Parts: sequence; structure tokens; C-alpha cells
Amino acid sequence: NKDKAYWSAIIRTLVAKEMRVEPETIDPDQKFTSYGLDSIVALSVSGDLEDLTKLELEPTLLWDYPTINALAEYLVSELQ
Repeated sequence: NKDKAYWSAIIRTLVAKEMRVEPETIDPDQKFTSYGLDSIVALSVSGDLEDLTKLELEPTLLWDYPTINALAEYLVSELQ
């Protein structure tokens, strides 16, 4: 069941917890930086995703794939 929607829900949860807001308030297609996400948060989120996926994931992936859904798409690709 680990499709794009699965990873999108996980990433949204991680981002919302770091930003201290409810996940429903975050648009998964909006650029991370347009709602204030910074480098400390990018490191937190990518590191947590490493813990969950066993992948090596640089914090700059949140620049390269700059929305929740874009990052989810990347994870699916890496794990397929």
C-alpha cells in the first residue's frame, strides 16, 4: 500500500509536526518555503524519512522536490 498517497500522508505529518500546525492546513502542492519551512526543518524531515525508509536522503531533496507531493513522488520512485 506504499504508493504516492501513503508517502504524501507521512511527509505531510512530518512537516506539520515540525511547523507546529495541523496537517489539514498544509497544501501538499505548495512549495515548502512558501509556508516557512527552513533548513533545520528540512534536515529534520529528511532525517526522519531516512529512519522510516532506510534510504539515504539529503536535506536538499526538499529543494529539488519542493512540495509534499513532489517529495512523495520521489520516494515512490526510489523504493520501486
